[PDB]
This record gives sequence, structure tokens and C-alpha cells, in this order.
Amino acid sequence: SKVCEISGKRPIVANSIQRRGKAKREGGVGKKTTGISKRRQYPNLQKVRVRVAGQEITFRVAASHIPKVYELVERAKGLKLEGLSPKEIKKELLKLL
Amino acid sequence: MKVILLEPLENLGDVGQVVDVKPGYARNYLLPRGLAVLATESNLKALEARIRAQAKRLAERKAEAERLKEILENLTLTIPVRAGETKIYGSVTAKDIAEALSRQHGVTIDPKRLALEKPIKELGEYVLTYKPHPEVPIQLKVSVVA
RNA sequence: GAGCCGGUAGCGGGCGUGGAUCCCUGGAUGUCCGAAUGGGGGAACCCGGCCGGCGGGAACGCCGGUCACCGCGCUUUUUGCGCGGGGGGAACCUGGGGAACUGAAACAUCUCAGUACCCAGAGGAGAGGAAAGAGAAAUCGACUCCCUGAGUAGCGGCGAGCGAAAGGGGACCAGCCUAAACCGUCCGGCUUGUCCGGGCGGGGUCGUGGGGCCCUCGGACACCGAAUCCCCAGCCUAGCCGA
RNA sequence: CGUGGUUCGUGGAGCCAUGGGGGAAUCUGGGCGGACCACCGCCUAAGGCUAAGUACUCCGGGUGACCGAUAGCGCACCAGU
RNA sequence: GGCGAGCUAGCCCUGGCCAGGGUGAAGCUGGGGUGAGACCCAGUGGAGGCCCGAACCGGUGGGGGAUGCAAACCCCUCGGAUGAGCUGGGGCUAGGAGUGAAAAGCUAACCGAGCCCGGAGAUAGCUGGUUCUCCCCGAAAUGACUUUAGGGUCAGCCUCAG
RNA sequence: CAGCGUAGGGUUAGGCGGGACCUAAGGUGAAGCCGAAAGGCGUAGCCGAAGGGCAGCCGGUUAAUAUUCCGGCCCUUCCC
RNA sequence: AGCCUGGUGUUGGCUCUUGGUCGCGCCUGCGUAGGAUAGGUGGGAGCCUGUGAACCCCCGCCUCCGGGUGGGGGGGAGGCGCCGGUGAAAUACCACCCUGGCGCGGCUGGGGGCCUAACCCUCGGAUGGGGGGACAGCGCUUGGCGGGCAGUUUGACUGGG
RNA sequence: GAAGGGGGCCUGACUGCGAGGCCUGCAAGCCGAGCAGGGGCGAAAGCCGGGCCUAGUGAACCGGUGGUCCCGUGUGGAAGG
RNA sequence: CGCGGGGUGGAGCAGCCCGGUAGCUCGUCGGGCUCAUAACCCGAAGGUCGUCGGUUCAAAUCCGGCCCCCGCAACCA
Ligand SMILES: [Mg+2]
Ligand SMILES: [Mg+2]
Ligand SMILES: [Mg+2]
Ligand SMILES: [Mg+2]
Ligand SMILES: [Mg+2]
Ligand SMILES: [Mg+2]
Ligand SMILES: [Mg+2]
Ligand SMILES: [Mg+2]
Ligand SMILES: [Mg+2]
Ligand SMILES: [Mg+2]
Ligand SMILES: [Mg+2]
Ligand SMILES: [Mg+2]
Ligand SMILES: [Mg+2]
Ligand SMILES: [Mg+2]
Ligand SMILES: [Mg+2]
Ligand SMILES: [Mg+2]
Ligand SMILES: [Mg+2]
Ligand SMILES: [Mg+2]
Ligand SMILES: [Mg+2]
Ligand SMILES: [Mg+2]
Ligand SMILES: [Mg+2]
Ligand SMILES: [Mg+2]
Ligand SMILES: [Mg+2]
Ligand SMILES: [Mg+2]
Ligand SMILES: [Mg+2]
Ligand SMILES: [Mg+2]
Ligand SMILES: [Mg+2]
Ligand SMILES: [Mg+2]
Ligand SMILES: [Mg+2]
Ligand SMILES: [Mg+2]
Ligand SMILES: [Mg+2]
Ligand SMILES: [Mg+2]
Ligand SMILES: [Mg+2]
Ligand SMILES: [Mg+2]
Ligand SMILES: [Mg+2]
Ligand SMILES: [Mg+2]
Ligand SMILES: [Mg+2]
Ligand SMILES: [Mg+2]
Ligand SMILES: [Mg+2]
Ligand SMILES: [Mg+2]
Ligand SMILES: [Mg+2]
Ligand SMILES: [Mg+2]
Ligand SMILES: [Mg+2]
Ligand SMILES: [Mg+2]
Ligand SMILES: [Mg+2]
Ligand SMILES: [Mg+2]
Ligand SMILES: [Mg+2]
Ligand SMILES: [Mg+2]
Ligand SMILES: [Mg+2]
Ligand SMILES: [Mg+2]
Ligand SMILES: [Mg+2]
Ligand SMILES: [Mg+2]
Ligand SMILES: [Mg+2]
Ligand SMILES: [Mg+2]
Ligand SMILES: [Mg+2]
Ligand SMILES: [Mg+2]
Ligand SMILES: [Mg+2]
Ligand SMILES: [Mg+2]
Ligand SMILES: [Mg+2]
Ligand SMILES: [Mg+2]
Ligand SMILES: [Mg+2]
Ligand SMILES: [Mg+2]
Ligand SMILES: [Mg+2]
Ligand SMILES: [Mg+2]
Ligand SMILES: [Mg+2]
Ligand SMILES: [Mg+2]
Ligand SMILES: [Mg+2]
Ligand SMILES: [Mg+2]
Ligand SMILES: [Mg+2]
Ligand SMILES: [Mg+2]
Ligand SMILES: [Mg+2]
Ligand SMILES: [Mg+2]
Ligand SMILES: [Mg+2]
Ligand SMILES: [Mg+2]
Ligand SMILES: [Mg+2]
Ligand SMILES: [Mg+2]
Ligand SMILES: [Mg+2]
Ligand SMILES: [Mg+2]
Ligand SMILES: [Mg+2]
Ligand SMILES: [Mg+2]
Ligand SMILES: [Mg+2]
Ligand SMILES: [Mg+2]
Ligand SMILES: [Mg+2]
Ligand SMILES: [Mg+2]
Ligand SMILES: [Mg+2]
Ligand SMILES: [Mg+2]
Ligand SMILES: [Mg+2]
Ligand SMILES: [Mg+2]
Ligand SMILES: [Mg+2]
Ligand SMILES: [Mg+2]
Ligand SMILES: [Mg+2]
Ligand SMILES: [Mg+2]
Ligand SMILES: [Mg+2]
Ligand SMILES: [Mg+2]
Ligand SMILES: [Mg+2]
Ligand SMILES: [Mg+2]
Ligand SMILES: [Mg+2]
Ligand SMILES: [Mg+2]
Ligand SMILES: [Mg+2]
Ligand SMILES: [Mg+2]
Ligand SMILES: [Mg+2]
Ligand SMILES: [Mg+2]
Ligand SMILES: [Mg+2]
Ligand SMILES: [Mg+2]
Ligand SMILES: [Mg+2]
Ligand SMILES: [Mg+2]
Ligand SMILES: [Mg+2]
Ligand SMILES: [Mg+2]
Ligand SMILES: [Mg+2]
Ligand SMILES: [Mg+2]
Ligand SMILES: [Mg+2]
Ligand SMILES: [Mg+2]
Ligand SMILES: [Mg+2]
Ligand SMILES: [Mg+2]
Ligand SMILES: [Mg+2]
Ligand SMILES: [Mg+2]
Ligand SMILES: [Mg+2]
Ligand SMILES: [Mg+2]
Ligand SMILES: [Mg+2]
Ligand SMILES: [Mg+2]
Ligand SMILES: [Mg+2]
Ligand SMILES: [Mg+2]
Ligand SMILES: [Mg+2]
Ligand SMILES: [Mg+2]
Ligand SMILES: [Mg+2]
Ligand SMILES: [Mg+2]
Ligand SMILES: [Mg+2]
Ligand SMILES: [Mg+2]
Ligand SMILES: [Mg+2]
Ligand SMILES: [Mg+2]
Ligand SMILES: [Mg+2]
Ligand SMILES: [Mg+2]
Ligand SMILES: [Mg+2]
Ligand SMILES: [Mg+2]
Ligand SMILES: [Mg+2]
Ligand SMILES: [Mg+2]
Ligand SMILES: [Mg+2]
Ligand SMILES: [Mg+2]
Ligand SMILES: [Mg+2]
Ligand SMILES: [Mg+2]
Ligand SMILES: [Mg+2]
Ligand SMILES: [Mg+2]
Ligand SMILES: [Mg+2]
Ligand SMILES: [Mg+2]
Ligand SMILES: [Mg+2]
Ligand SMILES: [Mg+2]
Ligand SMILES: [Mg+2]
Repeated sequence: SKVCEISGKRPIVANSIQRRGKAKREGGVGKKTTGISKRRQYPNLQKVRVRVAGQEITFRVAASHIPKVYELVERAKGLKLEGLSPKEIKKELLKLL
Repeated sequence: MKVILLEPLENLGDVGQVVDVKPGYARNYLLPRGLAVLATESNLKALEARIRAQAKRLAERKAEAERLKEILENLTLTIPVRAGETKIYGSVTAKDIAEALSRQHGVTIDPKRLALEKPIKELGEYVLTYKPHPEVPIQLKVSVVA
């Protein structure tokens, strides 16, 4: 659950590569690798509290798609439900088709 | 980022000036405080619609005077009063100049705000002025007898 | 088509040409546990709500029915209703994760290997698939699969080792739906409008670029036609004749 | 910028994918032909579906220069006992 | 990747157990003492990881046992025995992990890294083993180089064909 | 002869124990939080006992059961 | 792994304060020496002033305090040079620039203070209040410390090693 | 009877090769006449491809530097070889 | 090899800027106070200012070639 609620960006797995030596393109004999290990790369997840209808709604999104939250907030049309307006603001209003 | 202001500020513009600012400012201050809204393609469209609405129902209000200015600024009404001599027993008020014109040429006016200041006594040829905004000077003759 | 009441004789009884046993298809019944789903729980036990029934029957007990959760849709947040999901399956498949021994006659990059294995998901298959492709021929035309190209091109502590594609030959054969411009409509927001937005319908789907809108021509009986529905042949699930 | 995929182990390193930052355009638009530039060409990304040819064998069948009870399945026998 | 704290270690919740005797702290009361005290003396009292010693928990020395009664036993002897005590029941923590008044102890009778299945037919320049018959020939235990020295590569020496 | 073979018989409860009671460690877990997936947390609640709560004592009887059957005396809860 | 750390995202408001670069504007500079307290080199018989000069008085800055230099003004028609020379140079002016300085704007960087509204904590009470506060936390990235952990290496000959 | 000492000019401490051999497990190491180019010393014959000789040494890989033709991923370049 | 500094007298060392003193301390000598030496006072010694060539009227200055010592920073088949 470290996944963007809007873009669906979720942590990926990537290698940390320890290289040493002078580049070849700088008259070095070339680079050498002293280790390769796995690590996660998490999306830059942040909270976005935004007031909709009468309720406060909180999105967990990548900083990158924060704009999308407020665009999803513009679309307004009758909905006095529970703290679950996002259920409606969500994919219901994302791409739908 | 560009937003549409919904109020004068000092620090930005006023009531409709599309001005860009830090998205942080927008998200955590303006928008939440109704202080403004985002320059959406929609919101921007609806703003032009906003501007045209006024500019129309406004340039129409001026097209109401410039019209009622012409039918009035040249035609003259007569006020026959128990004048005695150069000093009316009664007095023609703005309220009167109204009723008069309503038949003497058949139009309606204020009758308030007419630059009336104090009911007019005595006789002669008077030139007053009217409204609203860029206006018209009405001419009228206070006479004598019935 | 004459025997039968399983392996299984026996004791003690019965059934069959009025067609039994047996075989195939369909249906009925189907305790309790188990995804297990009224609630508990140390699976196969225990304890309930609601409606109905049974016993003299209020207390008690039994019988039938019903009551988990989650998602989607309607719908008035009401409150309901409908639909679905859940779990399992030899191997096969895709995805998310992902070793080490070992090899390098030591060892760390490299190897083993995206293997073993864990997890999720799918289905009789799964994936993939209709060019923002190939790549030097003014060339070819979705994808999958086999042969070949080829141990080539390359990759590589240039070590150990790793190892393509185009093209050619085959199998199979298929191509479609949308989003948007534009138009109609219902609805909601309001700082009421040739306003914005959402919902449905029409429209449109392309690479010799395509579509929308405007005008002109002539725009049609047609002509193509399913991967959908329907019918049928054929096939599977018992058998029969057979010198 | 950080990585994965490809034969490509940073290599002249493109292409496809994308965790981070910045961030367009709508045919005179964009991507690609292995850094880059020009020229000449190829193709139209950011929506979706799509039979068949393919993989497997719990299951039924048919075959064997396959075994024949220390073999063949762990089990020919009430054995995952 | 799973299975294990029904053994053992620690901890958490709720219970239970400790014959009998001995020593006699404080405090208390009274008396003496003083300006008032400290304090002293009696009696009372009944404290303590206090004493002796069963149950209970131990495991000191010796003998026995040694294909045992027993894969930790038996006899005699010995330590603790109101406490950091013993113990039933219900729980929690684990494999580079737990738990440990600390021995690398213990984590289901072998723990310097548990068990099971799997990768797996790991690898083993080492050791052992390698099955009918007859015929002909018939070595080597040296040189070079080798993280090489009981292993190899080339040469040397054997054999077969032309 | 047997704790062995074959066969037949034998375990009787409103009050004893446990359950249509309670909570403990802990476990589970509407709300909620977190995590690539598996899953990990977690308020209330629920589960959880050798703790709390709750009404039976003395005899007789069978080859074998008895606070269970019987006899005597004595109590609990529910319904009306 | 963990921990420290720069850049950047989340991340906003208001200020004061500074640096780099650039354009422009105005000053900046000393050797007797020429008559002097003329920065390099050019152009240069011309000028400057009656679009108010020198001579003075408040004024600011610079100073080798010698003077340099404008602003306010009393001021009312002069005020410079070449020339001649005990000096590389000539010293009206129009210039292109050097060195450094202030000034204005431009593109960027650094710091400090205050604010609150993200983010965090807290308040039997919340659409809110209080505290912290664009810090901290967290994402990506930089470099470092790093037996806490991990994988390994740690030669052969040798009158045994 | 110089390989030793002295002086004069000079740079063959050449380029392109190399018959044939020494040694030798491989790979190496060694000697080398002669031809060609263009030279040096010498009247000449001739000698000269470092040093009286035998130690003064390091496979490959990976890179640096200067050249040069050669390859240059559709083509001209460029990157890189 | 790459980047940055410079050697001044016997020593370190200011003059390196807007081209112009080729300085200060200790050591030794001369001289006086000191019963004394040192302290302490007076004066004085030694610089073609790392190399050469340049742009200016010169120059330690600025450029450039040059040389090592020191300084900095990588790489090593
Ligand atoms: Mg890294
Ligand atoms: Mg190069
Ligand atoms: Mg590895
Ligand atoms: Mg962004
Ligand atoms: Mg039977
Ligand atoms: Mg019978
Ligand atoms: Mg009969
Ligand atoms: Mg029949
Ligand atoms: Mg049936
Ligand atoms: Mg049925
Ligand atoms: Mg149940
Ligand atoms: Mg009923
Ligand atoms: Mg029922
Ligand atoms: Mg399904
Ligand atoms: Mg399933
Ligand atoms: Mg499952
Ligand atoms: Mg995968
Ligand atoms: Mg996989
Ligand atoms: Mg997944
Ligand atoms: Mg993976
Ligand atoms: Mg390995
Ligand atoms: Mg091998
Ligand atoms: Mg190995
Ligand atoms: Mg090996
Ligand atoms: Mg080893
Ligand atoms: Mg691999
Ligand atoms: Mg599965
Ligand atoms: Mg098929
Ligand atoms: Mg399919
Ligand atoms: Mg598909
Ligand atoms: Mg298409
Ligand atoms: Mg095409
Ligand atoms: Mg190479
Ligand atoms: Mg591979
Ligand atoms: Mg092909
Ligand atoms: Mg083909
Ligand atoms: Mg086709
Ligand atoms: Mg509309
Ligand atoms: Mg539509
Ligand atoms: Mg449509
Ligand atoms: Mg349509
Ligand atoms: Mg067109
Ligand atoms: Mg027959
Ligand atoms: Mg026959
Ligand atoms: Mg990238
Ligand atoms: Mg890669
Ligand atoms: Mg490499
Ligand atoms: Mg390379
Ligand atoms: Mg690449
Ligand atoms: Mg790559
Ligand atoms: Mg390109
Ligand atoms: Mg890319
Ligand atoms: Mg990206
Ligand atoms: Mg184009
Ligand atoms: Mg291409
Ligand atoms: Mg190209
Ligand atoms: Mg680049
Ligand atoms: Mg193409
Ligand atoms: Mg498409
Ligand atoms: Mg498909
Ligand atoms: Mg079969
Ligand atoms: Mg047979
Ligand atoms: Mg047998
Ligand atoms: Mg067998
Ligand atoms: Mg036999
Ligand atoms: Mg089988
Ligand atoms: Mg067997
Ligand atoms: Mg069996
Ligand atoms: Mg594990
Ligand atoms: Mg235990
Ligand atoms: Mg007892
Ligand atoms: Mg006692
Ligand atoms: Mg007393
Ligand atoms: Mg007393
Ligand atoms: Mg006593
Ligand atoms: Mg006492
Ligand atoms: Mg004691
Ligand atoms: Mg004792
Ligand atoms: Mg004792
Ligand atoms: Mg004792
Ligand atoms: Mg004793
Ligand atoms: Mg003992
Ligand atoms: Mg002992
Ligand atoms: Mg002993
Ligand atoms: Mg003994
Ligand atoms: Mg003994
Ligand atoms: Mg003995
Ligand atoms: Mg004892
Ligand atoms: Mg205690
Ligand atoms: Mg206990
Ligand atoms: Mg372990
Ligand atoms: Mg440990
Ligand atoms: Mg202990
Ligand atoms: Mg043990
Ligand atoms: Mg293996
Ligand atoms: Mg090994
Ligand atoms: Mg022979
Ligand atoms: Mg012989
Ligand atoms: Mg060996
Ligand atoms: Mg050999
Ligand atoms: Mg022969
Ligand atoms: Mg018996
Ligand atoms: Mg009773
Ligand atoms: Mg009892
Ligand atoms: Mg009870
Ligand atoms: Mg009941
Ligand atoms: Mg309870
Ligand atoms: Mg839990
Ligand atoms: Mg969960
Ligand atoms: Mg979940
Ligand atoms: Mg209960
Ligand atoms: Mg109880
Ligand atoms: Mg009790
Ligand atoms: Mg009871
Ligand atoms: Mg009683
Ligand atoms: Mg008995
Ligand atoms: Mg009795
Ligand atoms: Mg009774
Ligand atoms: Mg940081
Ligand atoms: Mg920041
Ligand atoms: Mg500034
Ligand atoms: Mg200028
Ligand atoms: Mg605050
Ligand atoms: Mg607050
Ligand atoms: Mg505050
Ligand atoms: Mg921060
Ligand atoms: Mg780091
Ligand atoms: Mg490091
Ligand atoms: Mg270690
Ligand atoms: Mg280290
Ligand atoms: Mg290893
Ligand atoms: Mg050795
Ligand atoms: Mg020896
Ligand atoms: Mg010896
Ligand atoms: Mg000589
Ligand atoms: Mg000579
Ligand atoms: Mg030869
Ligand atoms: Mg040699
Ligand atoms: Mg020599
Ligand atoms: Mg190598
Ligand atoms: Mg190279
Ligand atoms: Mg090379
Ligand atoms: Mg070429
Ligand atoms: Mg190509
Ligand atoms: Mg090219
Ligand atoms: Mg090169
Ligand atoms: Mg080259």
C-alpha cells in the first residue's frame, strides 16, 4: 500500500550499482563494479486533504499527480454521502471508459 | 500557476485578473479560502462568458440613456401654474415635473435624483439635468394661469 | 433378455419374460464438517435471532425456512433489492517477487538464473496480437508456433562463459470497438448563460494521413456480413449384427 | 537523474520500460532507422477486444525390439496404509 | 519455503505448596537517667535472600552400573529448604532468530547456528568399487611450466592404422 | 491364569464438572492504520480459566454405574 | 543495514540583508618632473559659458588631505590647451577601454526575522482551538562514517608443519 | 697480429626484408650471410642494422599518446574502432 | 602526467595589488650599561628578489617559455 491512488504508481525494484575507476571516455582503463544490490524505489507519496461536498477527503498521491486531485475536485454534482465521496471521485471520474 | 481571483487583494490583482503564483500558495491558501480558483480551461471559458455578460447588460444600460436622452433633451414640457406674478403661489416639485412629462410627451422619469434641490418657485425658462451616468439636460417652461 | 438381492459363501428370507439384477441419460433424496457463509469453536461440535409448524405446550425441545462478508448496480444518505465474488484443480500459462550450491579448477564483476521457490491471477489453454513495427530492399506487412538463419551478429574480469534479429521455408489465418471535433438530450452547479460539468444517444476510428463542419456531385434497391443468436449434420455419454 | 529489459557487463549506447525532477504540441503535429547533425525514408505513442496454428495430461483410449513381483508406480495384495 | 517452546530458556495471567524445632531485630510498655536528652536495664514483641531439619527443589564426594533397571539409573554422602523459593494450569518469544544470574548454554535424547521438504544426482583435483573368454604387443614413476607439488598441459616412453 | 483371543453385558444428573454466565494473560478483531503479493498492526466488541459466579446432603442397591438409580430429608431457575 | 550530509519534491506569505554575472550611468588612479595631486592608447584648433563662466558660501563623498568633486546659490562674461618646456606620455574636449567603487535594472545565489495555512504533535469538545512549523518527516539523488551484518581472500618450496 | 690508449671526421642506438641455422615441450630467447632504399667513414679493399661477450628483465588483457591509408550500422559526416 | 603556488641574504619569510622601500627576527662582529654573560641599547654586514624572454620609463610585479622543492587531485593494464 505505498501506491498512488490516482496514477497507481507503486514502489519498484532497482539495483544499486557500486562502480569505481576512471571512465573510459576520460582516458581511464574503464569503470569497474564492486557491487550490485537490490533496493526499492518508492513513489513520492503525500497526503492531500481536500474539502468536497460537506466532507473532508484525504488522498494518498504521488507529488507528481497532485494536480489531478484538484481537477477531480472541480467535477461536482450532487453527493451528500459519507467520507466515501472518493469512491465516487475516484476511477468513477478518472477515465471511466 | 495561473488562478482566477474572486476578490481584490494587493498581492496579485482583482475580481478576475488571471495571475500566476506558487502552486503551494494556491492549494493551501487561496482555493481553500474561496479566495480564488484555478485557471482551468473550463473556468477560463466561464470567465469570458462572465465578462461578455456584463459588457452587454452594461453597454445596454448606456444604450437606454443615450436613447432616452434624445427624446427628452430637445422636446419641451410646459408647466402652467397659478403664477400670480413672478412668484408661484404653489410650487413645481420634481414630483410634479414627473407627472407633467408623463402626459406632456408621455414618458416617465425618476422623479428622484433630478438635481431638483428645493422645490422651484417663480417663473422663467429652466434647464436642469438628469441621469443615470452620462446624462441629459431637460428644458421646461413654467408659465401662468390654468 | 434370464437371471438376481456388491466383494461374499453361509444362516434367514425374497425378487424376475406383467422384463428383475445390470448399463447409459435425466431427476429426487443428500446427516454433520469443509470457501463454510446466523454466531462460537480445539473441522465433523456448541449456542442463537426472525417467520411458520409439531407436543398439554408459555417455560422445554424438535422440524421447515431465513440471517456472514465484500464488490457493482439501481434506488431517497433512507432502507432495501438485484447481480456477482470467495474456495478447489496433475501439469501447462501470465504476472508480482526471487536464492544458493555450483562454474569461473581461489574470488568479488560475471555464472548457475530470472532457475528453484513464495505470492496473485486465468482457463481449457494462458500469453501475445492488427505498427508511433521492422531496417536498407523504394523492401516487408497483426500475433503465436515449428524448421532455418546460427553457435552467425555481437556480449564478456574480451575470463568462464552468454547469445540475438532481419530474411527464407512451414503451421494457422482476422480483424474490430472506442476517446476527441461535431450534433441531440437529461440532469446538476451556480458568480442564470450562444456558461460550466457529469450521464445517455448519434457521430467518428485512420498512415496512398484519417475524421469533424460547410458546398457541389446522385445518393440507392443493393453488395459484403459476423467472433452473436437459431437450426441441422457429425461427434461423446449405454449397445447391436457379425461368416 | 536512478534502474530494468535487449546479445549489449557504461560501452560510441540507441531502442522499449520507468522510481525522481522539469515539462509540450495536434499534420506545418510527433516517434524511429544504434551517440549527435543534415539529408532521405519508416511509423502514427500516451484507450480496449480479438478466434486458429501453441503448452500441459488429473482423466478415457490405442500402440510398444517397455518392466514382469529385489523389476515396473512408493502401492499387481483394502498403501500414502 | 515451511514445521517446531507438549523438551529446554525467559517472560506474561491465574492457582497451589513449604512437618517441626531454634535464634530473638525493630517497635511497644515499665523502670533508671537528664534541665530536657542521648542512652541503659527488664519485660513484651516476633523481624530475617537468619539457624537445624522432612516434604519439595537440588546434584557435592565416593562406590556400583557400562550389550545397564536406566541413550544420565542405584546406594551411601552432601547443598537449599519464607525466598533472587518450589510447583499445576492458561499464554507469548525461534533459526543468524529467540531465550540465556553468560556455558557459545538451551531452543523435542548430538546446536560455534534446530527440524522437514526442496534447489539436488550441490561440489568432492580425495577414498572405495567397477562383473564372460582367448590371442598379439606392452609402459611410466623423467623434463619444462603450473596458488603447482599425491592435480594437470606439452614432450618423453606403449599400442594401432596407412 | 491374565491388563491376552472370541462373545455378551456395563458408564443413568435441573443441584457433580463443563456449556445455552463472567472476565485474565493472550488471541481475535466492525472503526482505523501499514505493507510488492502473502500479510503486519489495532479502539470497541467478541474468544479465552484450575480464577469469579452458581441450587444436594446421608444411606441402600448392581457381576459391573451412582451426590447420576432408589429411599429419606433439602434447594435452584424458567413459564403461567 | 544503520547513521551524518548537500541538491531537489512535498513547500507557502511578508520582510530585512547580502554575493556572482550582465547592461547602463557616474567616479575611481599621482614619478622630481610640464607651471600641477594627467591610468593605457587614439582622435584633437579647438573649444567651454550668455541652454549663465570664474570668485565665493552651505553640502556629500574620495583622499598620497595635496587636493579631487558635483549639488543649492550669491555670481556675471570669462574660463582651458597646444605653444615654450630640468620629464615614455600630454593633460579643453569627443573617445574605446584597464583597475577598482557606488548607483539603477536584469538572470541568478546566499543568509536572518516574523507569519500560518500545508506537514507534525495535542485539545472528553473539532467545519475548530493550542503548540511546532515550511523546520521536522517522507520521496528521488550526493558524498561520507560504517565488523552492527554479509560474501570472500589470507601463495608455494620445505628431510612433518 | 686488440676487443686496450689517443685523434679526425661522423650517428648504421637506419628503413624494407631475410637464405640458413643455434636452442627448444609450447611460447620464447639467440646468430645471421645476402638483396633494396637512402646514408657514414675510407685512396681503396671494405666496414657500419649500437657497446669484447655472456645478466640489466615481463605473455596476454585493459587503456593513454602521435600518426596513417582502413571500417564508419539508410546516406554525407561525426562518435568509436 | 592534470590544476594552484612560488624559492628573494645564511634561514623562514613582506614587496606579487592600481608597474616604483629589493624589508622584519635570530645568529655573528664592532660599542657602551652590567662585578658578569645573556637580557638590553646603538650601528652593520648579505638579494642579477627560482629560470630566460618579453609589454612598459623602469620592475620582485604583468605575460610567456622554464625548473625543481614543496601544495592539491585523480589513475594504475
Ligand atoms: Mg546508486
Ligand atoms: Mg579517443
Ligand atoms: Mg551474485
Ligand atoms: Mg512534476
Ligand atoms: Mg455381502
Ligand atoms: Mg439363499
Ligand atoms: Mg419363482
Ligand atoms: Mg423395454
Ligand atoms: Mg443419477
Ligand atoms: Mg441428483
Ligand atoms: Mg458456523
Ligand atoms: Mg415458533
Ligand atoms: Mg432452523
Ligand atoms: Mg471466477
Ligand atoms: Mg483460484
Ligand atoms: Mg488464495
Ligand atoms: Mg515474473
Ligand atoms: Mg515468476
Ligand atoms: Mg500482484
Ligand atoms: Mg523480477
Ligand atoms: Mg556465488
Ligand atoms: Mg565448466
Ligand atoms: Mg569455483
Ligand atoms: Mg573449482
Ligand atoms: Mg574456496
Ligand atoms: Mg542472467
Ligand atoms: Mg494457483
Ligand atoms: Mg486449442
Ligand atoms: Mg485463446
Ligand atoms: Mg490481450
Ligand atoms: Mg490500430
Ligand atoms: Mg499499416
Ligand atoms: Mg575493445
Ligand atoms: Mg543469461
Ligand atoms: Mg522469420
Ligand atoms: Mg516467413
Ligand atoms: Mg494475415
Ligand atoms: Mg452541456
Ligand atoms: Mg458520447
Ligand atoms: Mg458512441
Ligand atoms: Mg457508436
Ligand atoms: Mg484534412
Ligand atoms: Mg456375436
Ligand atoms: Mg463366430
Ligand atoms: Mg534514463
Ligand atoms: Mg542491463
Ligand atoms: Mg566491465
Ligand atoms: Mg565496448
Ligand atoms: Mg544501452
Ligand atoms: Mg542499459
Ligand atoms: Mg535517435
Ligand atoms: Mg525511454
Ligand atoms: Mg520516468
Ligand atoms: Mg511530419
Ligand atoms: Mg525504425
Ligand atoms: Mg543512423
Ligand atoms: Mg548523451
Ligand atoms: Mg518504422
Ligand atoms: Mg491502439
Ligand atoms: Mg486473448
Ligand atoms: Mg492414460
Ligand atoms: Mg511375458
Ligand atoms: Mg515379492
Ligand atoms: Mg515392488
Ligand atoms: Mg518369483
Ligand atoms: Mg500413478
Ligand atoms: Mg517398493
Ligand atoms: Mg491398497
Ligand atoms: Mg524462513
Ligand atoms: Mg513451554
Ligand atoms: Mg502436601
Ligand atoms: Mg518458628
Ligand atoms: Mg521507654
Ligand atoms: Mg521514666
Ligand atoms: Mg516470646
Ligand atoms: Mg526489645
Ligand atoms: Mg533461610
Ligand atoms: Mg546454611
Ligand atoms: Mg549443614
Ligand atoms: Mg537447612
Ligand atoms: Mg544432615
Ligand atoms: Mg551424585
Ligand atoms: Mg557435576
Ligand atoms: Mg562426583
Ligand atoms: Mg560413578
Ligand atoms: Mg565410575
Ligand atoms: Mg568397570
Ligand atoms: Mg536434605
Ligand atoms: Mg516471589
Ligand atoms: Mg508455572
Ligand atoms: Mg540457522
Ligand atoms: Mg541472538
Ligand atoms: Mg537461568
Ligand atoms: Mg537437546
Ligand atoms: Mg543445481
Ligand atoms: Mg567448493
Ligand atoms: Mg598384435
Ligand atoms: Mg613380450
Ligand atoms: Mg592434488
Ligand atoms: Mg601426455
Ligand atoms: Mg605401419
Ligand atoms: Mg479380555
Ligand atoms: Mg437430582
Ligand atoms: Mg467425583
Ligand atoms: Mg453448569
Ligand atoms: Mg435455552
Ligand atoms: Mg466474554
Ligand atoms: Mg491480528
Ligand atoms: Mg489483515
Ligand atoms: Mg488485503
Ligand atoms: Mg462463552
Ligand atoms: Mg470457570
Ligand atoms: Mg470455579
Ligand atoms: Mg454447579
Ligand atoms: Mg443438604
Ligand atoms: Mg468400580
Ligand atoms: Mg453412594
Ligand atoms: Mg434422590
Ligand atoms: Mg536532504
Ligand atoms: Mg526543499
Ligand atoms: Mg543583489
Ligand atoms: Mg558605451
Ligand atoms: Mg498552527
Ligand atoms: Mg490547528
Ligand atoms: Mg501559532
Ligand atoms: Mg524538509
Ligand atoms: Mg550512499
Ligand atoms: Mg564508500
Ligand atoms: Mg566477517
Ligand atoms: Mg569495511
Ligand atoms: Mg561462493
Ligand atoms: Mg605448503
Ligand atoms: Mg629434502
Ligand atoms: Mg625427518
Ligand atoms: Mg678508441
Ligand atoms: Mg672516434
Ligand atoms: Mg629462420
Ligand atoms: Mg634476452
Ligand atoms: Mg654490454
Ligand atoms: Mg584478463
Ligand atoms: Mg584502444
Ligand atoms: Mg588497445
Ligand atoms: Mg568512407
Ligand atoms: Mg541499423
Ligand atoms: Mg552514416
Ligand atoms: Mg584510439
Ligand atoms: Mg585512430
